[PDB]
Amino acid sequence: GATAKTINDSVVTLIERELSGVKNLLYYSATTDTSGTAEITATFKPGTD
Amino acid sequence: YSEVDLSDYLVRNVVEELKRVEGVGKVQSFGAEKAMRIWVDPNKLVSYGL
Repeated sequence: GATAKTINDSVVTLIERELSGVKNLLYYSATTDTSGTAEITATFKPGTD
Repeated sequence: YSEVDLSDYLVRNVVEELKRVEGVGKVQSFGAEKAMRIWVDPNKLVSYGL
């Protein structure tokens, strides 16, 4: 029941800050829409388990 | 400016980006963000019964 802005300001930033430092991480992205949910996808280097 | 404003600017902007730099294990802030402080006088409160 929240706008994308609220979730981005409250939830996404804190999670992505710690997610940034995972080993063998090629990159990480985050998405927030009007559905009240947020997603964070961490793409690791090819060949990683 | 004053030391509250400097701390607010440090926490709001600087620290967040500094953590993003490579090799930065952690950042500990020695200042606090701005907040709405209500300093209540107990003597006045009892006068109105609140």
